[PDB]
Amino acid sequence: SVMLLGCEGPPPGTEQIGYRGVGMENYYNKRQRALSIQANQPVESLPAADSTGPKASEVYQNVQVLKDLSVGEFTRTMVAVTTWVSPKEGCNYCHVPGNWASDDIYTKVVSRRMFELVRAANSDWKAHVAETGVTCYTCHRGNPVPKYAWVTDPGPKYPSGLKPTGQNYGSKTVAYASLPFDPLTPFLDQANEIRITGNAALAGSNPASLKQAEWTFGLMMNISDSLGVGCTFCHNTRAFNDWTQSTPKRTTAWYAIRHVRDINQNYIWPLNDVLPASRKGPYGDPLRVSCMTCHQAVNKPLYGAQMAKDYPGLYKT
Amino acid sequence: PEYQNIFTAVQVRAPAYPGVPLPKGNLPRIGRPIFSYWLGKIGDAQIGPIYLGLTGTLSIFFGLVAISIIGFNMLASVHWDVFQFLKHFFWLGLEPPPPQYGLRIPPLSEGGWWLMAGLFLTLSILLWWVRTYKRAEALGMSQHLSWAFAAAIFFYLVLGFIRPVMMGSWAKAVPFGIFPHLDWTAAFSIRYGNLYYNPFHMLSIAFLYGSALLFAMHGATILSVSRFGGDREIDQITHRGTAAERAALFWRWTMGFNVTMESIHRWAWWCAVLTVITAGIGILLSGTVVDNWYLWAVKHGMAPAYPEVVTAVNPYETA
Amino acid sequence: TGLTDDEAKEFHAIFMQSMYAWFGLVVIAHLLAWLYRPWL
Amino acid sequence: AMLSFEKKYRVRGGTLIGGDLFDFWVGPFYVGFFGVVGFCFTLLGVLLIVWGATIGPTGPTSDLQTYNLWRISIAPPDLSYGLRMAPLTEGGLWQIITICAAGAFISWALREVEICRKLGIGFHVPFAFSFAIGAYLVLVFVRPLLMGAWGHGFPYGILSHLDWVSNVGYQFLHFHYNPAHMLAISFFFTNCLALSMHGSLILSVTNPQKGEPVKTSEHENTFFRDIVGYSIGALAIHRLGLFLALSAAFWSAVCILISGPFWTRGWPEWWNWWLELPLW
Amino acid sequence: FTMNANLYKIWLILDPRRVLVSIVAFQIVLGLLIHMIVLSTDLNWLDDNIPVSYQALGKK
Amino acid sequence: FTMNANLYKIWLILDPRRVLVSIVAFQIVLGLLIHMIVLSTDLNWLDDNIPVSYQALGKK
Amino acid sequence: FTMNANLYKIWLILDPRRVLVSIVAFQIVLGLLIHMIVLSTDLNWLDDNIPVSYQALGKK
Amino acid sequence: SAGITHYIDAAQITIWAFWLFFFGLIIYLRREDKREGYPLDSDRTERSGGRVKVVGFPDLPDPKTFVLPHNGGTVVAPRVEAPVAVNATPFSPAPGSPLVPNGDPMLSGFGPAASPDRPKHCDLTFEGLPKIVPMRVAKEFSIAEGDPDPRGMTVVGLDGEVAGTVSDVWVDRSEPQIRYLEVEVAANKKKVLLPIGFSRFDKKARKVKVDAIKAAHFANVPTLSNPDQVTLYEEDKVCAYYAGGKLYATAERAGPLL
Ligand code: BCL
Ligand code: BCL
Ligand code: BCL
Ligand code: BCL
Ligand SMILES: CC[C@H]1c2cc3[nH]c4c(c3C)C(=O)[C@H](C(=O)OC)c4c3nc(cc4[nH]c(cc(n2)[C@@H]1C)c(C(C)=O)c4C)[C@@H](C)[C@@H]3CCC(=O)OC/C=C(\C)CCC[C@H](C)CCC[C@H](C)CCCC(C)C
Ligand SMILES: CC(C)=CCC/C(C)=C/CC/C(C)=C/CC/C(C)=C/CC/C(C)=C/CC/C(C)=C/CC/C(C)=C/CC/C(C)=C/CC1=C(C)C(=O)c2ccccc2C1=O
Ligand SMILES: COC(C)(C)C/C=C/C(C)=C/C=C/C(C)=C/C=C/C(C)=C/C=C\C=C(C)\C=C\C=C(C)\C=C\C=C(C)\C=C\CC(C)(C)OC
Ligand code: HEM
Ligand code: HEM
Ligand code: HEM
Ligand code: HEM
Ligand SMILES: [Ca+2]
Ligand SMILES: [Ca+2]
Ligand SMILES: [Fe+3]
Repeated sequence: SVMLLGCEGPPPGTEQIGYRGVGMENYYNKRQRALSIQANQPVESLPAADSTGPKASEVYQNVQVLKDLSVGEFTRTMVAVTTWVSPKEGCNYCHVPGNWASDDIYTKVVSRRMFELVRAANSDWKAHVAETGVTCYTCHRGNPVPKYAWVTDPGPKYPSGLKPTGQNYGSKTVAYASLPFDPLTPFLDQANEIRITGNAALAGSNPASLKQAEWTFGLMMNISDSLGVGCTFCHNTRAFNDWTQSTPKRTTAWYAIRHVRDINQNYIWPLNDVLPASRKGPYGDPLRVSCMTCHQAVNKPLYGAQMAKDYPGLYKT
Repeated sequence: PEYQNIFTAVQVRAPAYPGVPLPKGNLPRIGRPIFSYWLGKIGDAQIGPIYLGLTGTLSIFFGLVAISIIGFNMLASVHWDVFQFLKHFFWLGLEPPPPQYGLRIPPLSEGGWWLMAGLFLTLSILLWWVRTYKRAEALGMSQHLSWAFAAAIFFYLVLGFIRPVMMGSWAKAVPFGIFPHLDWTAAFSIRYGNLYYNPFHMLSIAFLYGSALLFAMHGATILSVSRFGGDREIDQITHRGTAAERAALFWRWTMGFNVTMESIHRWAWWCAVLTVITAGIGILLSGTVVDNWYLWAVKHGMAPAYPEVVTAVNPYETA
Repeated sequence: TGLTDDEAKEFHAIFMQSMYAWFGLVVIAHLLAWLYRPWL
Repeated sequence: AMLSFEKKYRVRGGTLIGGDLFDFWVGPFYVGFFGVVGFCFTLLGVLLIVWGATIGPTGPTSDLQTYNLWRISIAPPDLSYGLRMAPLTEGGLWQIITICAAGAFISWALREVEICRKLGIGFHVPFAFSFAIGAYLVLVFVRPLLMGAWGHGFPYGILSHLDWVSNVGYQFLHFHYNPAHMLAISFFFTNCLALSMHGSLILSVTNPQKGEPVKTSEHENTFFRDIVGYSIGALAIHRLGLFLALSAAFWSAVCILISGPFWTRGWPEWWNWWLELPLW
Repeated sequence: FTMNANLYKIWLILDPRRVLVSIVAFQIVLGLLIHMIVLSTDLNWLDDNIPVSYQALGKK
Repeated sequence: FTMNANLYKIWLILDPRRVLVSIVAFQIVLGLLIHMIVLSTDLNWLDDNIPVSYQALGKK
Repeated sequence: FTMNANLYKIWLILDPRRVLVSIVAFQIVLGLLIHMIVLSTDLNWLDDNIPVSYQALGKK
Repeated sequence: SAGITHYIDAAQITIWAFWLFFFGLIIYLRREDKREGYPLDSDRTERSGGRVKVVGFPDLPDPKTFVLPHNGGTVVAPRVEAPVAVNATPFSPAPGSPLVPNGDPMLSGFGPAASPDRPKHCDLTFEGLPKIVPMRVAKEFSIAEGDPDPRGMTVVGLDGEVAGTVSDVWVDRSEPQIRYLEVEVAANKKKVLLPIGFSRFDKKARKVKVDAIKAAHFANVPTLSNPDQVTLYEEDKVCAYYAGGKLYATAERAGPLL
């Protein structure tokens, strides 16, 4: 249609990913990166606690996870949570006026899981989250319902039978491309083989479909815009599948592709039973998690913001 | 109107030329010629008449079915909401039949309309090829155009006839979509290890490039010599003239050698017609003969070697 | 144009009877389907 | 050695710089000022390109250093130096060699200039050739400059400069969605569609059926008027072509330029402006 | 019959070659654009309801 | 056609043939355009409620 | 062929050779089309159901 | 393309299949590239190429046969053409060196002004009338509705001084367009034809600017035999005269700029 002439100006950012002149380069907008950081800032960690006194399970009667911690630490981990999840509706969000131990309001129930959820991440999935970790903020960023949560997208409108063609619509999911645009469910939620790049010189070995690769391209797109980078970041395009060449990040993300599965298959999906309507998608599936959920357009959530470190209750006990 | 033989400064008009007499059996031309001052300021102003016989009518009607089918489904997905139609036009497109049908005739829903609108577009071209063949011999003309158009058609069918069918799945076929078809060529490459290393694909580029190159030379040269009547190639091919008489010397002195006013047009032909020739092939080989053109290259010591400043592990072998 | 009043009125007449030829053949068409498969 | 009709054209004069001095013909070529110039760049670079094949990525004794025309490669220096000269070994060659490219391309045009100046022909060819050179001045100067690193250029490796085209391409995801890029592509295709059409017609009118005379412009017009209705015109095509050709390159130049300096996000996304329009 | 009174004068400015030809086209495409879109619609007749699936019966 | 009386003048500068034919087209497209647009979201008698049963009931 | 009487007059204004080719072609597509649009839906007679599966008694 | 092969496969069994066809087609072409010009004339600089050879890589092709239309002769390609003439002397006894035009280079008929002896006949249309003729004969041709009329404009010159005024323009029956301008020189009061290629317009001052030759040069312009049709012979010798101006109309032009 029309030709672009400059919606962004020079000189853009630069990051040499590969050997001199390999094409592998990262180009980022200066200002945007600024605003992103600025508006994408964490919340100062709370003051250290006495870490002494009695234990959680000692006094508090209905505690199933934060027992290891003491009182001050636990009271602390209760504060943090409220500022990170529902700093808007106060403690009454996951509790009952007076019943500091009741489990009537679903917000609590999940909170329990969500707790184990986080911990796990920082404790067992360190190849991905590294020595940094994630907190309720990383996803909730101060909102009862994480803004960047997903669900099985229904797709385009119903032509009364021939509607299955779910690849003709620019969904923000895939960086405004025209791919299936719903790779999150089949992949991030399921476990469909992402690999299609034949490993043999001649044909007759790989039965992969052309559509299949389009699907992978889908997911990749989405992932690419989730962390907010360019494939160069993870790979050298001439070797989409040669790892011996592709980039350390490539692997790091690998694990996440499953760390996400884990988060949906063993935590987010089970809670649906208690989650209300406004939290359930059209297909009845609950709002799950995606690379976009945490990362939210930044290779390293909150630009390497190390929050979990200052919170011992946010680690497997 | 800057005159570097760019825009016809002053135009003139004569009675609508109803084409030259055709042979017996060829229907008389139709359409009252039109005149456009602007258009004519680029080249010719008169318009039509146009020929339309059996093959022609049978074609204009045929392919016009495919287009409808396509544009139809497109406006169908948008739930017949033109608003969102003219919005997602680029994205909208008629997707091919799912792999769960191979080559069998799918229902209008799951890939049917595509196939139908496909055959109607396949023959529409094959038929149109004959339409051109009938316009050549009817004027005692040769079939250089058909030969070329054929070549193009070759690569056209490679995207559905010879390759997909040779693969046993209508899935390996380009879809009816402005954007989605860009993804097709985008995916195809990814699926087959990067077409940059595919031999034929390179050879074909040499043409997409060469082509552009030559015309940039020719189209230009003819103009630069348009002074000495260098545009009238015909009478130049018959009896060489001063235009073509310096027109070559230039190239000769510049690059050493050269060709004749006629000759060149022959190069151009083979530099353009050979484009798709190396097209249908490079794709006819992909999927069937080869599956990963990258390893294929290095297999023959083609792929270049680069130092290792960056490398990633492999959780598969590890775990 | 390209004609006078005479040839003009003659065309219009026959041209009409041919149009009602359609409406009738099509309305009767609709109706036959209307009975079979009711739309709306 | 001259053509049957060459002698009567080899006139003296029409030189831009120091013509009379180098004003002469060496075989079927012409020298003049710019004539010698380009050469002084040719061997000074062509050989350096060979010196690269000789030396190699790390060293001449390395296992990387190869002579396979396919694997041969001359990549530019890191993006660290930016606009600084890197060691001849670590990017220096490319840098210098490239400076020889401009000296060859540009001079080659300038040389064509006065060459036409002698034949009293039009300066179309050179002006046209300019674009090609211009496009180059973008993939090595313009772009890199607004990117702050001569390392943004493309490697000089028969197959090596393809990867640089794959990465930088995917650097913006699906590089197929670039506006200028698309547009340009269309042109390249139209152009080829033009050649396959022009060249064909000529040969189809000057070499008709057996026992047939050489057709005239009277036919050409009708021919394309009977298949699709209108006929652009004789020189018209020679115009149209020249247009497409140049346009193809121009829009392309823009295509890569906008990629990076004027846009860092993913091209596929750029099209969003059309989506976020208050109309749908 | 009412309007048919002075509507004859129409052909005096609008050539019959025009109407006749365009009319055919419109009514042709237009028509096909109905069984078509409507077909794709619920009241499909080819493979919607009846004939009740015999394919299933006869096939196997 | 009340005040339309004076409007008689329009014909000399608004060419008859053109005005009629062209206008006749504008509606052709619009007519479909609209039907298409309304048929899109508002209500789709073709695939919304009854008397359609054969479609859904007849299918399964 | 009753109405044929008045219908004869058409030949005087439109070139007979046109309506013939336009139609001989128009039916060409329509035919190739119908078997297609139908064979792709209502009954894919060729290899969807009856007769004796070329797959069952075939493949085995 | 490697000297030694250790790998075999279909993909490569077809690639070479191309190069052979290519190496062949490039030759097919070359052959054709010699249907006008060769053989060469001298030896100033011994034919350069990876492999010298007598007359190029490919032996000259066989003479093709061109049947011109009705009322026309016949052309052969290639053809043995008789040696031409050079109205210039060698700027130096050293091969390659240029040839200085004798007398007034503006009419020495050399280089820029030099033109081959095209057929002393005239090009025609499909039926048989002279293709290019003056509007004084083209009873049908008229100036495009809107576009300004040339007939009546004053033809200026290089130096700027007026050289004459247009009395008519020559249109083309075959290809609707304006190819020449029947200019009426003031000096010689003669009638010379002006080619579009050199004809520039300034609709503002009703002129037909010309940077080719000076206004004075318009005087001795190759006259035409029949004012009712332009002969191919002269036609090519016409606009060629103007070319000279492109390199002779001023000593400064041929002279270096730096
Ligand atoms: C345009 C975008 C990219 C690019 C993208 C691509 C892609 C994509 C492809 C090529 C391909 C080619 N490119 Mg590249 N290429 C670029 C810039 C260049 C430049 C340059 C001076 O800037 C050069 C010289 C080349 C040269 C070449 C050729 C080796 C090869 C044939 C193309 C062709 O047929 O054109 C038409 C013209 C001709 C046939 C005539 C002249 C070209 C000759 C044959 C090439 C000689 C180059 C030579 C090896 C350089 C050293 C010369 C020394 C004196 C020995 N590229 C830019 C950076 N290029 C194709 C290929 O196969 O690469 C392996 C291919 O598919
Ligand atoms: C993942 C990869 C991306 C991609 C990434 C890129 C990138 C990255 C770039 C392009 C560029 C281009 N791409 Mg892309 N491109 C993709 C897919 C495509 C497809 C496709 C069908 O899929 C097509 C048709 C194209 C088409 C194009 C061209 C429009 C454009 C090259 C323009 C040009 O004319 O340079 C014209 C030529 C030149 C610059 C070279 C100058 C020539 C010199 C002066 C002469 C050399 C003479 C030599 C020394 C002598 C040889 C003779 C020997 C002595 C014998 N791309 C995919 C999606 N593309 C490039 C571009 O936009 O350039 C503007 C670019 O940078
Ligand atoms: C929708 C649900 C129903 C159904 C309901 C309807 C309805 C309702 C209608 C049709 C109509 C038609 N249906 Mg049905 N139809 C169904 C299933 C089918 C199937 C199928 C395979 O399942 C098929 C093949 C058809 C086929 C057809 C066509 C015969 C017909 C379209 C006529 C037309 O538009 O002419 C296009 C028009 C023209 C070319 C020009 C106008 C005609 C004039 C009067 C004659 C030309 C005069 C000329 C100047 C003189 C020269 C003569 C020659 C041209 C030389 N139907 C299902 C079961 N069908 C339409 C019909 O037949 O109306 C009568 C109609 O109204
Ligand atoms: C959405 C809810 C309703 C519905 C509500 C409406 C409404 C509301 C309207 C229609 C109208 C129409 N509907 Mg409905 N419609 C429905 C379902 C359908 C279905 C279906 C398959 O389900 C179909 C096929 C139709 C079909 C139609 C068309 C017959 C008609 C549009 C006429 C037109 O565009 O003139 C375009 C115009 C012209 C070509 C020219 C202008 C007319 C002039 C006055 C006459 C020509 C003069 C000329 C110069 C003289 C020479 C004569 C010849 C041209 C040679 N409807 C559903 C059930 N429908 C419109 C209508 O009926 O108008 C009467 C309308 O207003
Ligand atoms: C819009 C402009 C179009 C165009 C036009 C065009 N090209 C032209 C011309 C014109 C009008 C000429 O007049 C000129 C020509 O052929 O003159 C006889 C030419 C030409 N177009 C050429 C090539 C070319 N054009 C291309 C494109 C185009 N040319 C566009 C379509 C392309 C591509 C990439 O598609 C190529 C490859 C040349 C054949 C020729 C110009 C030759 C010339 O001037 O060479 C000068 C220099 C040397 C011979 C020596 C170079 C050695 C240096 C010291 C080193 C430089 C290193 C180099 C950068 C590395 C390249 C490595 C790659 C293999 C990776
Ligand atoms: C590994 C191994 C064993 C190696 C061996 C190596 C050996 C033996 C080496 C020794 C051999 C050597 C050194 C050879 C060197 C040869 C060299 C350097 C040649 C330099 C010349 C050069 C760079 C030429 C470029 C030519 C190119 C690429 C042109 C591209 C366009 C193209 C297809 C041109 C061909 C057709 C032509 C000539 C078109 C030009 C042309 C055009 C465009 C017109 O419009 C026109 C109009 C009217 C009349 C004529 C013409 C006309 O001629
Ligand atoms: C509603 O629409 C209206 C009436 C308004 C008209 C508007 C229409 C519009 C706007 C249409 C727009 C169409 C567009 C934008 C189309 C775009 C198409 C694109 C981009 C296509 C790109 C590539 C297409 C390819 C490569 C197609 C290849 C097709 C092939 C190879 C088909 C092969 C078919 C075969 C071999 C059939 C064989 C017959 C059988 C199947 C029987 O053999 C067993
Ligand atoms: C500052 C306000 C808050 C206070 C004072 C507070 C206090 C407490 C206390 C005292 C307990 C343990 C008591 C018991 O069970 O016996 C507790 C448990 C719990 N609170 Fe809070 N809380 C606050 C906000 C929140 C919020 C906003 C959430 C929700 C995200 C939440 C979720 C929970 C959960 C899930 C448990 C049980 C933990 C377990 O299973 O180990 N609380 N809270
Ligand atoms: C340990 C800290 C966390 C706490 C206390 C917490 C708490 C909660 C609560 C109370 C809800 C229910 C909200 C409602 O709808 O009323 C919820 C939902 C959810 N949480 Fe968390 N969460 C934590 C961490 C996370 C993290 C790290 C992620 C990111 C992957 C996440 C993702 C989600 C999602 C996807 C939902 C469903 C959306 C919704 O309920 O509206 N949560 N969380
Ligand atoms: C938009 C540009 C990108 C494209 C076109 C792309 C394409 C691909 C393809 C085709 C594969 C499958 C390879 C095979 O057959 O084994 C793949 C896998 C993969 N990509 Fe990307 N990718 C892109 C960006 C990224 C980015 C930015 C990351 C990093 C965060 C990434 C991480 C991965 C991982 C981890 C896998 C392996 C998945 C598995 O376990 O199957 N990719 N990519
Ligand atoms: C499947 C989608 C995901 C992908 C592909 C992915 C990928 C990556 C990659 C490649 C990094 C390393 C970045 C660097 O080196 O600078 C990273 C870091 C990180 N990711 Fe993810 N991630 C995904 C989902 C998530 C989710 C859902 C969370 C949220 C709980 C998360 C939390 C983190 C954290 C906290 C880091 C920082 C660790 C460090 O500093 O090294 N990621 N991720
Ligand atoms: Ca697709
Ligand atoms: Ca209904
Ligand atoms: Fe030409």
